[PDB]
Amino acid sequence: ENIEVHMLNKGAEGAMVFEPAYIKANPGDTVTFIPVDKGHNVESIKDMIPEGAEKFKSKINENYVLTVTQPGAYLVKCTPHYAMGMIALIAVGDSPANLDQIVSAKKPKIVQERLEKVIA
Ligand SMILES: [Co+2]
Repeated sequence: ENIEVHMLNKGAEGAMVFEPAYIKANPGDTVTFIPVDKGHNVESIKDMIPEGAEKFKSKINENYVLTVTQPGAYLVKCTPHYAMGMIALIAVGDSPANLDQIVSAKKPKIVQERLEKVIA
Protein backbone atom coordinates (compact mmCIF):
# COMPACT_ATOMS: atom_id res chain seq x y z
CA GLU A 1 0.00 0.00 0.00
CA ASN A 2 0.95 3.72 -0.33
CA ILE A 3 1.21 6.38 2.38
CA GLU A 4 1.27 10.04 1.36
CA VAL A 5 3.42 12.52 3.34
CA HIS A 6 3.38 16.30 2.92
CA MET A 7 6.44 18.49 3.30
CA LEU A 8 5.39 21.89 4.71
CA ASN A 9 6.88 25.15 5.93
CA LYS A 10 4.37 25.18 8.80
CA GLY A 11 2.03 22.62 10.29
CA ALA A 12 0.58 21.37 13.53
CA GLU A 13 3.90 20.95 15.33
CA GLY A 14 5.32 24.27 14.18
CA ALA A 15 7.73 25.28 11.45
CA MET A 16 9.39 22.90 8.94
CA VAL A 17 7.43 19.65 9.25
CA PHE A 18 6.55 16.34 7.62
CA GLU A 19 2.87 15.42 8.00
CA PRO A 20 2.47 12.73 9.16
CA ALA A 21 5.80 12.52 11.03
CA TYR A 22 5.08 8.91 12.07
CA ILE A 23 4.55 6.46 9.23
CA LYS A 24 3.65 2.81 9.86
CA ALA A 25 4.40 0.53 6.94
CA ASN A 26 5.13 -3.01 5.90
CA PRO A 27 7.75 -4.46 3.58
CA GLY A 28 6.84 -3.62 0.02
CA ASP A 29 4.81 -0.51 0.84
CA THR A 30 5.56 2.89 -0.68
CA VAL A 31 5.86 6.25 1.00
CA THR A 32 5.16 9.19 -1.28
CA PHE A 33 6.71 12.51 -0.26
CA ILE A 34 4.95 15.56 -1.73
CA PRO A 35 6.55 19.01 -1.73
CA VAL A 36 3.46 21.10 -0.95
CA ASP A 37 5.78 23.98 -0.10
CA LYS A 38 9.09 24.53 -1.91
CA GLY A 39 12.49 24.11 -0.27
CA HIS A 40 12.21 20.50 0.99
CA ASN A 41 13.54 17.02 0.26
CA VAL A 42 13.99 13.69 2.08
CA GLU A 43 17.24 12.01 3.08
CA SER A 44 18.01 8.96 5.24
CA ILE A 45 20.03 9.76 8.37
CA LYS A 46 23.35 7.95 8.77
CA ASP A 47 23.21 5.07 11.29
CA MET A 48 19.45 5.62 11.72
CA ILE A 49 18.06 3.19 9.15
CA PRO A 50 18.08 -0.62 9.46
CA GLU A 51 21.16 -2.67 8.61
CA GLY A 52 20.76 -3.74 5.00
CA ALA A 53 18.58 -0.84 3.95
CA GLU A 54 19.95 1.38 1.19
CA LYS A 55 20.63 5.09 1.88
CA PHE A 56 18.46 7.55 -0.07
CA LYS A 57 18.32 11.23 -0.86
CA SER A 58 15.75 13.00 -3.04
CA LYS A 59 16.20 16.29 -4.90
CA ILE A 60 14.84 19.50 -3.42
CA ASN A 61 11.23 20.05 -4.61
CA GLU A 62 10.75 16.61 -6.24
CA ASN A 63 7.89 14.24 -5.52
CA TYR A 64 9.77 11.25 -4.16
CA VAL A 65 8.48 7.70 -3.85
CA LEU A 66 10.31 5.51 -1.34
CA THR A 67 9.85 1.74 -1.43
CA VAL A 68 10.52 0.22 2.00
CA THR A 69 11.86 -3.34 2.17
CA GLN A 70 13.84 -3.86 5.36
CA PRO A 71 11.91 -4.01 8.65
CA GLY A 72 12.98 -1.68 11.42
CA ALA A 73 12.85 2.04 12.12
CA TYR A 74 14.06 4.74 9.75
CA LEU A 75 14.62 8.37 10.77
CA VAL A 76 14.54 10.60 7.75
CA LYS A 77 15.32 14.30 7.51
CA CYS A 78 14.75 17.22 5.21
CA THR A 79 18.36 18.11 4.40
CA PRO A 80 18.06 21.94 4.65
CA HIS A 81 15.81 21.84 7.73
CA TYR A 82 17.20 19.04 9.88
CA ALA A 83 18.55 21.47 12.43
CA MET A 84 15.04 23.07 12.59
CA GLY A 85 13.41 19.75 13.48
CA MET A 86 12.17 18.56 10.08
CA ILE A 87 12.15 14.76 10.47
CA ALA A 88 9.89 11.76 10.16
CA LEU A 89 10.05 8.26 11.63
CA ILE A 90 9.07 5.32 9.43
CA ALA A 91 8.35 2.05 11.37
CA VAL A 92 8.39 -1.04 9.12
CA GLY A 93 6.87 -4.12 10.70
CA ASP A 94 6.27 -4.79 14.37
CA SER A 95 8.65 -4.08 17.23
CA PRO A 96 11.45 -2.40 15.24
CA ALA A 97 14.71 -3.71 16.65
CA ASN A 98 16.62 -0.43 16.23
CA LEU A 99 14.08 2.01 17.65
CA ASP A 100 15.74 2.37 21.06
CA GLN A 101 19.09 2.95 19.35
CA ILE A 102 17.60 5.71 17.18
CA VAL A 103 16.02 7.38 20.25
CA SER A 104 19.42 7.36 22.06
CA ALA A 105 21.50 8.57 19.09
CA LYS A 106 23.13 12.02 18.93
CA LYS A 107 20.89 14.53 17.17
CA PRO A 108 19.82 18.16 17.51
CA LYS A 109 17.68 19.09 20.51
CA ILE A 110 14.65 20.16 18.50
CA VAL A 111 14.86 16.90 16.56
CA GLN A 112 14.92 14.89 19.78
CA GLU A 113 11.90 16.76 21.12
CA ARG A 114 9.87 16.13 17.98
CA LEU A 115 10.93 12.49 17.85
CA GLU A 116 9.85 11.89 21.45
CA LYS A 117 6.47 13.46 20.63
CA VAL A 118 5.81 11.16 17.65
CA ILE A 119 6.75 8.06 19.59
CA ALA A 120 4.58 9.10 22.58
CO1 LIG B 1 12.44 21.13 4.72
